[PDB]
Amino acid sequence: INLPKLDKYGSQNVVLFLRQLMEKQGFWKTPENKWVTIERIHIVGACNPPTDPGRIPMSERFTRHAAILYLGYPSGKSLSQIYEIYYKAIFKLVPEFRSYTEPFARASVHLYNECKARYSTGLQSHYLFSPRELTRLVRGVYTAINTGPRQTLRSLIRLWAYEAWRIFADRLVGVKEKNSFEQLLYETVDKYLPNQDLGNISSTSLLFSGLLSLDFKEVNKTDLVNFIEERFKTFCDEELEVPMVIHESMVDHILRIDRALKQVQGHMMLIGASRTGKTILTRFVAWLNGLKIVQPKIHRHSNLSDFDMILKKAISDCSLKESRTCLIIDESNILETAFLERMNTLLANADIPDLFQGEEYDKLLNNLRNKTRSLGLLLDTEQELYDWFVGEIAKNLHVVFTICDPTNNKSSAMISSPALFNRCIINWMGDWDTKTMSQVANNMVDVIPMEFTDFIVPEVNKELVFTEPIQTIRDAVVNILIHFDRNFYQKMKVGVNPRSPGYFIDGLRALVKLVTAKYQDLQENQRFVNVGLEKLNES
Amino acid sequence: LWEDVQRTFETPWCRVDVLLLQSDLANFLRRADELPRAVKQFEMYKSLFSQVNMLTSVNKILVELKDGALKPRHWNMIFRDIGKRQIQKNLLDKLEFSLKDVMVLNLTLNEILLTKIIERAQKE
Amino acid sequence: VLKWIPRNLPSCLINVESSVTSVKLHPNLPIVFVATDHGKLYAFDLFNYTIPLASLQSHTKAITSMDVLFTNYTNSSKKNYLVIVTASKDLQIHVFKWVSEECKFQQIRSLLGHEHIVSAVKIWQKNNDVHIASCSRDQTVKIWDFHNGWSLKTFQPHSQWVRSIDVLGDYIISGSHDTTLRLTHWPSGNGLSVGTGHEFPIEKVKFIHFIEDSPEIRFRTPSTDRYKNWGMQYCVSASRDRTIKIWEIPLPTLMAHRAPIPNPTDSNFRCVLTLKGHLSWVRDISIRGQYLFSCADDKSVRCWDLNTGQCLHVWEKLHTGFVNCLDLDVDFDSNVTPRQMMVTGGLDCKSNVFMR
Amino acid sequence: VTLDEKMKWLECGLDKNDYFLENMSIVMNSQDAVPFLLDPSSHMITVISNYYGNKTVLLSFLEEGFVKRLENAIRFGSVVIIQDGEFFDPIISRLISREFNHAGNRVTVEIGDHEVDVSGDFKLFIHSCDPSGDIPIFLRSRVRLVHFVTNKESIETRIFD
Ligand SMILES: Nc1ncnc2c1ncn2[C@@H]1O[C@H](COP(=O)(O)OP(=O)(O)O)[C@@H](O)[C@H]1O
Repeated sequence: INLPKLDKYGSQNVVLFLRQLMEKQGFWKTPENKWVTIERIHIVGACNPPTDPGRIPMSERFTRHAAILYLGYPSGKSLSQIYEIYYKAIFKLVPEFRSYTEPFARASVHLYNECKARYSTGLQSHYLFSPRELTRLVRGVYTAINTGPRQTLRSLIRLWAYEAWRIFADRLVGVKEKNSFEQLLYETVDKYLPNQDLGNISSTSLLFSGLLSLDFKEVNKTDLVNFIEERFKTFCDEELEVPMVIHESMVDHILRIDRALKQVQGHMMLIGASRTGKTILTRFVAWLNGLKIVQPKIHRHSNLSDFDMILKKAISDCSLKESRTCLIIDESNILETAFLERMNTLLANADIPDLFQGEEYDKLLNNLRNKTRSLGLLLDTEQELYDWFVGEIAKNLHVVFTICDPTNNKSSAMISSPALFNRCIINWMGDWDTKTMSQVANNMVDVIPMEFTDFIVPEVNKELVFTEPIQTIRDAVVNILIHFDRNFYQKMKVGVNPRSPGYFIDGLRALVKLVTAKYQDLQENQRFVNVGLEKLNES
Repeated sequence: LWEDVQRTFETPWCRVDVLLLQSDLANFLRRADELPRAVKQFEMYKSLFSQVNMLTSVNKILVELKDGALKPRHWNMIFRDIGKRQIQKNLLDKLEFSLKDVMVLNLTLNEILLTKIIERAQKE
Repeated sequence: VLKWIPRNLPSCLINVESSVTSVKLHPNLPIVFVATDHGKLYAFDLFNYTIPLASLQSHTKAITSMDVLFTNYTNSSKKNYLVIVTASKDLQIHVFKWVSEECKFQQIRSLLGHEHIVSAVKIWQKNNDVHIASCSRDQTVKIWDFHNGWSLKTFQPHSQWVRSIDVLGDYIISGSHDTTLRLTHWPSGNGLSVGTGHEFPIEKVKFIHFIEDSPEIRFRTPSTDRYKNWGMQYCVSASRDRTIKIWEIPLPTLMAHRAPIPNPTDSNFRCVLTLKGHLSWVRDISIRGQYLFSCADDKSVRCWDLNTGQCLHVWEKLHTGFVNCLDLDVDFDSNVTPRQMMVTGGLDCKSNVFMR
Repeated sequence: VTLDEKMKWLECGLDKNDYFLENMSIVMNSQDAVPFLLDPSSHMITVISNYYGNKTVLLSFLEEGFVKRLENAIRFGSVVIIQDGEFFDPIISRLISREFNHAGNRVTVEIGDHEVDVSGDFKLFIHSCDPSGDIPIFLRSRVRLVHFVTNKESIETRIFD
């Protein structure tokens, strides 16, 4: 009710109309100029607190007539009860661990409370937690238990921690906050779970994937890395051809995108920075799971109708042909607020009620009738068909948002959007760290003219080596490149995360090409002078 | 039943509805089981039963072929390329060619060609 | 006799410089031919496998497949020898000859007709005449002639790029990237049936050939009708959906002096058994007697039973990497006697052997 | 490169200075990504046209025949210079990234709804007006930016000369 905007001189005409309805019990008919008296019609309003962005404080002349009820998030003890029921329902699958159903709920609620207390909107706009996060954690634990092997108590705790990492700590920025979450998770496990058998609990040591086997279980790091390498070679050979170096962080991001695309209704936004791999990782993960990629294409300024027909085609393929689409929505693919509204209402229930209206609605209902008859699931009423349609869209359409630096007005607007925020797994991958840059450069400097230059390995203080200790030129060149990249970014520009390394990859490619060409020229010069000397010796 | 099968097959393409056709084949399958075993052992029943299986299994491609994007030129292309025969112009432009003529196209065998043709039909 | 489960440990392990893509046994001599991802074809003797007998770098790019046929000319004018046909990613199909008296490769022809990477190659002999088939990514299956080198027939069975191929007489079954099988009469290029049901691209496709010395078997023996006259009844096709499916080929309306016409009455493959249990994509398939041997990307090899449909033995962790190929000697053929060996070339630059 | 390239650059209309020579060296040396020529003066597009002769094709983002003339020019190796870099349409986005699907005899790029071949000698350049306008992060990342703006914050070099 506080959503409508003010006028030039203040006041909202719709809110004043509501005040007229509540106080004077009537209104004036504009074109007939007559007074109408409404009988026994009640007015009920629902609004977010005024401190939320996009909320305008209404006039007290209006709220004076209504009883304001604050329906806040349920307590800190009601959540404990509710999720005790939830964990009992989950642990019906594994009754051997029935005694641990209460400590799990207590630890989940304590985790939620600590995350709310530590990370707040004062740090990032996207630090907003609610019981929805706890429900997502419960459902993720249930999905991993249902499609997993015979769970043991250590496996149960590690799985719960992995789910916690994916629900809560993915949205965190930087490394300080991630370390804070890791120590918080250690503290929660120690405080509420007397069992002490967990190894490293960090995000890089909790690798759960259903890729290497038929069960959602923990997988070895080296085996998963090799599997991803040999799958990504095939992906490049078959699909698009851009050579990409395999590094540890990309494996974790692949696992995250996989678990999101395997959800019943799972959408993700990859809010990082350009030239990181956000789109290509989504394409690769969808290729692994056999999802059809749809990337909307627009001209300089496409009307909303083009986006509407793109959405309609994607929805039809998802529902009537079970294509299991993976729609990738880039920031450039959004240029007006109508697109954002269409996305948020698509994510709202499951779909667009608007794209099907009139004759197209009749054709859609005929197609739904025939499809439901084909599956032998005949439904004789329109509501059942539309429910089946909504369910198919929910379980077949996955929307992935690719967002560059969120400092842009459109990026901040779409991140702050309520529907997209609540219905998406926010995954902050950000910019490459020192280790990822080191690995990428190391696998890119693998060229033989890197040799032949006598390298005077220096003492090189370990606090400024970043990569592994230096014993060969490769270490020197990678350290020089990464140090120059950091110096250039900290000198030319001022800010946090302007853009992920895109100059780094181009620098490495140009370095490799230039070294190869220059050493080819040097080799032919050596051959010429040596053969000339040989002929002179022959003389 | 066999007369019913033949009269269903000769039905012109413009007068068949996909939901109506599906319900009609469901009725045919229901009536088929009521036949005695002596009729079962005789070959025409097996042939018409396989025809009913054809019409039940090619439901998706029939629905995709009943979309409004397809035009008489498109059906001319389908019959010339896949059927390797040309229908008379007066009958083709009315979209009244018998469903038997569509069944002559293997549909299952040429489903990819049909799908690409209907994709171009939608894009026009 | 045919019933032979290899020992849980390989008899001998063959090390190669790079990943093995296709391994083919020698029909007469105990020689193992190994292709690599660098195109270097290797010949290895089983008793002395430390050093390759002969290595030859023909293709610039990786070899994608290899097939081996021992010529069986019925005329004494020519002498029987071995033909090794290798595909590769360089749009080439190099045909060699194995000089047994010198232990070296003698290249004969350098077939090149495909417009993009060729995936699989199959060679067979028919009444003093040798034909070579090859499916490629340009969606075309080319039937070459070994003696001359001119493509007898070329057809496009799928709109997506064909991956596997298997010939039996005058019919070709080809599994393609669009998750469909298709039986095609190659002399006329006429399609006959389409097999749908896989949800991921099809890796390897084989016919289930008819065997008669066995007492009774679920799939190898025919099912009366005119299938016995036809010669084929079933087909097996591994796929990237981690399952192996055994289909039944619908029987077309054959006619005298006429190319077989696709029967409109039945023109769809019918899945009869769906073997499940692999942990990743199934790469290769071989059938011996009653047991269906398959290799996958889970670094393991399994020995399914055709009759029951259940796995019997699993060679888990046979390779440290993926298993790209699996070879067993055919047993339906007459001149080629079934010989108890099994070779599993893998991605770990190794090629296990299961001699006994 | 040798002094032959220096005199070839100078005779096309470039200024005799270190800054512009270095920027031309950046633009010309290696083409793994499209360059973004940015300068308020329009004299540089004439320099590029003079370098390649009469085979240069002139094209702009705003005009209607954009995609059709692209599909024409790129397939037989016509150097194309885009008038406006401030604006952009993500239709050409596929070409900017090296995402050509190679084959055994050809390499193809996806533009709009057409798989159009590229000759391999095709060169793409982007020209921009004053840097007051913005460019999307996609262009700023993929495309090799280069300033040909009139000398600023240095001055010492021209007066030194
Ligand atoms: N791990 C990597 N190794 C090498 N190059 C990479 C890697 N990750 C990203 N890139 C570079 O990023 C580009 C693809 O990024 P993409 O994900 O399409 O952009 P965006 O992140 O804006 O969606 C490629 O040109 C590639 O060179």
